[PDB]
Amino acid sequence: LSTAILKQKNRPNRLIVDEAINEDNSVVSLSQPKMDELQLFRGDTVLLKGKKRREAVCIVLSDDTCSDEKIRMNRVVRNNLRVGLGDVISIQPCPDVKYGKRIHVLPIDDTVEGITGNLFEVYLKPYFLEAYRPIRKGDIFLVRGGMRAVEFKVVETDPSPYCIVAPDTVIHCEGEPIKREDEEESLNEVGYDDIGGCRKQLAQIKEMVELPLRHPALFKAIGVKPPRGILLYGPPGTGKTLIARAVANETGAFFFLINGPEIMSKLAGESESNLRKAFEEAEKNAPAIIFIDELDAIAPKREKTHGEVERRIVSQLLTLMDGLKQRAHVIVMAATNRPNSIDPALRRFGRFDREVDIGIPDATGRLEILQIHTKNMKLADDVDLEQVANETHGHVGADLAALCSEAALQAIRKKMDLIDLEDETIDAEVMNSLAVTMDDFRWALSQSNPS
Amino acid sequence: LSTAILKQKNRPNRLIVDEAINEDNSVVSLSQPKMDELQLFRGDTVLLKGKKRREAVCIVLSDDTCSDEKIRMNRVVRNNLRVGLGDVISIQPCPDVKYGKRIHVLPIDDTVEGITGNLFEVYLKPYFLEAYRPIRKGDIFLVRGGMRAVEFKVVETDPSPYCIVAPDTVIHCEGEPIKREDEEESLNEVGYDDIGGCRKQLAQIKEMVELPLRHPALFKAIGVKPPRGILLYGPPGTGKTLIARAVANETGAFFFLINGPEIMSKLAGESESNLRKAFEEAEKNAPAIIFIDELDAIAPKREKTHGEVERRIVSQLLTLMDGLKQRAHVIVMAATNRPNSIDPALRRFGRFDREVDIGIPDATGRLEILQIHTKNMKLADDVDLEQVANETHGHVGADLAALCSEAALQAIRKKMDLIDLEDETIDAEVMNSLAVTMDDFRWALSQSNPS
Ligand SMILES: Nc1ncnc2c1ncn2[C@@H]1O[C@H](COP(=O)(O)OP(=O)(O)OP(O)(O)=S)[C@@H](O)[C@H]1O
Ligand SMILES: Nc1ncnc2c1ncn2[C@@H]1O[C@H](COP(=O)(O)OP(=O)(O)OP(O)(O)=S)[C@@H](O)[C@H]1O
Ligand SMILES: [Mg+2]
Ligand SMILES: [Mg+2]
Repeated sequence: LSTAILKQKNRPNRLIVDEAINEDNSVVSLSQPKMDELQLFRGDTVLLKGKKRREAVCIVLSDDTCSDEKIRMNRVVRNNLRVGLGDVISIQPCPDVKYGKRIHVLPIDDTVEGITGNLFEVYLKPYFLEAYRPIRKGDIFLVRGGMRAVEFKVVETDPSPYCIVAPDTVIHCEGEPIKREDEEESLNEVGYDDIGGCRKQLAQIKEMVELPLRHPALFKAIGVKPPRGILLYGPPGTGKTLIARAVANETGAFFFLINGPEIMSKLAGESESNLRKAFEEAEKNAPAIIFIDELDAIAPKREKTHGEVERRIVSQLLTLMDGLKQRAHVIVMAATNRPNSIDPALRRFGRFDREVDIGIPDATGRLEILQIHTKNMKLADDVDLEQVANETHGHVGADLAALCSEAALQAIRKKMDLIDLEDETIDAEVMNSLAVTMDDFRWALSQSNPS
Repeated sequence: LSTAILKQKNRPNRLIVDEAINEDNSVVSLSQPKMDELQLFRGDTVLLKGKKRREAVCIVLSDDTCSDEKIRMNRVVRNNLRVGLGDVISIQPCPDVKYGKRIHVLPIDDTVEGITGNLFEVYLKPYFLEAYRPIRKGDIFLVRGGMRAVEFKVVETDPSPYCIVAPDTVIHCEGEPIKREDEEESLNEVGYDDIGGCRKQLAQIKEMVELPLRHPALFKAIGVKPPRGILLYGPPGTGKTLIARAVANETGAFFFLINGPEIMSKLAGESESNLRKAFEEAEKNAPAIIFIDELDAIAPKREKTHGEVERRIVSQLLTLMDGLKQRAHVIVMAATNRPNSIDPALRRFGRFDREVDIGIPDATGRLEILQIHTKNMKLADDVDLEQVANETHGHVGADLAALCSEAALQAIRKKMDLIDLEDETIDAEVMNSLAVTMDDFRWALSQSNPS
C-alpha cells in the first residue's frame, strides 16, 4: 500500500536474464516478437542497465530458443551488469555510439602470471579485429589466447563512456596489472539487495530522497516543496551505515559522505572547513545527497557540551542547512543511534524534519538478513535458517552477522586437527570439505547476546 | 573440545630435545631412519624453530645412540632456541644459505674482565677457520681460548638474517662489550609459557588474532570476514599486559605497542600524530597486530570527559579503526580494567566487537601461576604450592607474584645476622644456602591482601 514505490512494474523492455547460447562477450539474444515490439533491428548496438547503477553495451541478435520476455547473456555480461540468472534488466536502443579513438585496457593480476610475450598481439588484437565490438568503461572481459584465459578491465575510453572498437581504435595496455582484491572489493559493494528486513524504510528513503532528486517536476507540479533533511535512527547495529553505503552505490545522484568522528578528529577550524567543503561540493555537483553518518558526534545538545569548537560546529551546520535554497536540489541524510541527544534545533522544520525508524527486525526480517549473510557461506543440507530466525528474538543485523561468523569459526574448530597454525599453507582437501552445519549454528546460538 | 587449536599435533619434523654427545655449537644429531624420512643428507644446513619465535642454524649429523623421534643439541643451541630438555622443536631443510660477507660479534661483559690481547686472534679465528659455521643474528655462543670461556653475541649479518662463515667472511668485533643484564632481560622475555590459568583465553586469542593473520585463506574460503578488534578486560593484575608481551614475542605478525598513558603524556596534536604513525606503520608492515594497552586512558566516554584534545583523540581512534579496509590484514588488540568506562562507539560492530575476559583464576589456575613464578626460585622440599594455591581464595596473578616476593624476603630475613648492609659483597656460603621454605610462605600468606 505505502510500499508501492518499490514495486518493479512490467514494461516492454523489462526482461528476465537467461543463460546464453551465443557465448560472445558482445552479444545478447532476444525472441523475434520482442525485437519488433522495441523497434530493434538485428545487430544494433544496445544499452543494458543492471543493478547498482551498472551498464553494458551489447550488440543484439534474434534467438528462437529464447522466450518473449527473456534475454540471453553470458557470465561476462552478467558480471558487468552485477546480475544473476532470473534478475530483471532494462534494454535500451543505442544508435548514439561513436567509433573509438583510444582505449586503455589492463589485465587482472592473478590471471596473468608467467609469460608476457605480448598481451596486445596474443590476446587483444584477435579478440577485436574486424569485430566492431561495443565496450564500456569499467567492463571486465575474458579473452582466450590458445593456452589459457586472461581477464581485462576497460580503464579509459576517448569517446566519453562507451564506444565501438573499430580498426582505427588505438588499443593501449600500458600500466601495472589491476589488482584482483580491488575488483573483488568492487563486487563487494553494497546494494539494496544486501539490506534485509527493511522494505518499509527503503520505500520511505526512495520517496524522500530518490524521487525528488530524479523527478523534481512531480513535486513542483503538484505544488509541494520536497522535504530536505532525512534522519535515520534506531538501536546500534540495525543497518544505518549499510543503508548509507547502499544508497551511495545505488543512486543516480552525486553522493557525499561525512563521518561524524572523521570531522571531530580534525584541527579547530579545519573541521568547519571540511563541512563547508562538503556542502559547496554537493551544491556544485548535480542533484546530490549529503550523508552525515553518526550525526550525534558533530551535533549534540548545545546546552550540554563543554568545548567552544564543539558549539561552533553545531552552529556551522545549522547555517549550512538553511543556506541551501529550494533550487539547490540537495537532500541531507543523517544516521544516529541516539536521536535524543541531538540539538532539537536540527530537528525543526526545514532541517532534519523527517525521520526513518530503522528498528529491530521481526522474525521475517531476520530470515532475510540470514539469507543475505550466508549467500557466500558454504552451508550444509541440515542448516535451517527459518529455525535460526525464530531462535534469535532480540537480534538485530549486526548480531546476526556476528552469529554467522561464530558459526563458521566453530566449523573451523571441528576441522582443527587437520589444520595447524605453523605450516605456510592449509591443505586443499580441508579447504573444500568446509561447510557450516546446523550444529555449528546451535553452538553460535548458545553464545549469542541481546542489544 | 574448543581448546583444539592449542594442541601440538605430531609431525615427521616435530622432535623432542635430548642432550648432545657432539658438543659443537654448530651441530645437531638425529637417528638415521629420521634423516631419510625428512630427506636430509649428512652435513646439510638446517633451520630449527624453538619457543618465542627463536631460531638456530645448524649442520645435521647422524647418531646411533639417538632415538628416532629425538634431536640432540648442546646448551648453546638450546639457549638460542629458548628450550630445555624435553621441549618439542621444528626441523626444516635449509639449502638457501649464502656465504657470509660481513658479521659483527661482541663479547658479553662479565665473561671478558682482564686481558684483551686480541679477541679475534685468541678466540674467534680458531673457532671459525675452515669450519664453515652457520650462524644466525642474535645467537649467543661460547668459545674456549686455552685459559677460559667467553660468550659472544651475533649482532649483525650482511646476508639478511643468517649466513655460512667462510674464510671470505670479514669478522668484526668493534664496539663496547654487550651488557650481561641486556641478554638476561632478553632471556626474561615473555612467552605463552609464562602465562598461567588462562588456557581458554589464550585459545580465543589465537583464534581471533593468530589464525586470521597466518591463514586468511580459511576465513575467505568459508565466506566470513575475520573480526578486527579484540578487547581484553578483567580486574587489575590478572595478566593482560603479560599476555600483550607474550603475543608480541610469540607471533609471526609484526607487532606494534601503544600504551595509553604514553600517548596522553604527549603534546596536543603530537599525540594524534603518533596514533596515525602507529596505524600507518602497522598497515605498511606485513600482517600486523596493534596493541593498545590501557585503552581507557585514551578512549573514555566522550559524554563525560572535559578536554577538547581528549575528545579529539577518541574521534581520531574511531576514524582509524574504520579507516582499515578488510584487505589491510591488521587486527587491533586492546586491554583495560574498566571496560565500562570506554566510549560505547568503540565497542560496536567492526571496532572492538570481540571480548576476552581475563578473569580471576580458580584454585587450579593459581597453582599454574605459582609454578610459573617459582621456576627460578630456590625452594625447599616442604614447600607445597598446592597448599598455597588453596589458601589464596581472592588472589590474582599480581597478588601471587607479590606473595612470592614476600616469601623470599622472609627467607632473606632469616639469614640476616650472617648478612650486613655495610660490606661491599655478600658471603658466598650464605648465597647458596638460600632456600625459600614453607614457613616463609605461611608468613607471606598471613600478610596477603585481596583485589
Ligand atoms: N538490515 C540489515 N540487513 C543486512 N545486514 C545488516 C543489517 N543490519 C546490519 N547488518 C550487518 O551488520 C553490520 C553492521 O551494521 P551497521 O550498518 O554498521 O549498523 P548501524 O545501524 O550503522 O549501527 P550504528 O548505529 O552505527 S552502532 C553491517 O555491515 C551488516 O553486515
Ligand atoms: N595469569 C597470570 N599468569 C602468570 N603471571 C601473572 C598472571 N597475572 C599476573 N601475573 C604476574 O603479575 C604481573 C602483573 O600483571 P599484569 O600483566 O601487569 O596485569 P594486568 O592485567 O596488565 O593489570 P592492569 O589491568 O594493567 S592493572 C605480571 O608481570 C606477572 O608476573
Ligand atoms: Mg552505523
Ligand atoms: Mg596491565
